[PDB]
Amino acid sequence: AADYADESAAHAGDSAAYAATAKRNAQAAQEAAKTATAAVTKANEIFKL
Amino acid sequence: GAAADAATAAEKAEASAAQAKQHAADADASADAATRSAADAAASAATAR
Amino acid sequence: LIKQAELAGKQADDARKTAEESSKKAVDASQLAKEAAQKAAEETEAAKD
Repeated sequence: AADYADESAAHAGDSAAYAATAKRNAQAAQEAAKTATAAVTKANEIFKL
Repeated sequence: GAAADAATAAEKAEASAAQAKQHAADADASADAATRSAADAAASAATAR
Repeated sequence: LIKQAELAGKQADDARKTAEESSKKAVDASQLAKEAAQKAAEETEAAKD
């Protein structure tokens, strides 16, 4: 049971350790989305001007 | 979310293992008492003889 | 500006794929953690018996 508890903790540890960094990819995607949006916004303002 | 659930499962698993260790400890206490009882029973058999 | 948006689109997409892989990994890991927790639980119940 102790060995299985450690295995469980190991799986949880791996999930959390990866998720804790993988969530930064979502943030990176948000930054990229904002970047693309900004590029479009600038393009629209330039066109109008 | 999955990581959080995994962490929860790990905490429960560790708690369960802790209980299992106590159960084994209690089982040992019973086995040790049983051993002493058998030892006394043997002494009683020697006495009866 | 469009080219920059295209580059931003690419990493939003690459980040998306990574995040999706992370989701699957975290879920498989949480499934393994739950199974490990259940295995610990089964051993705990065995210890009780």
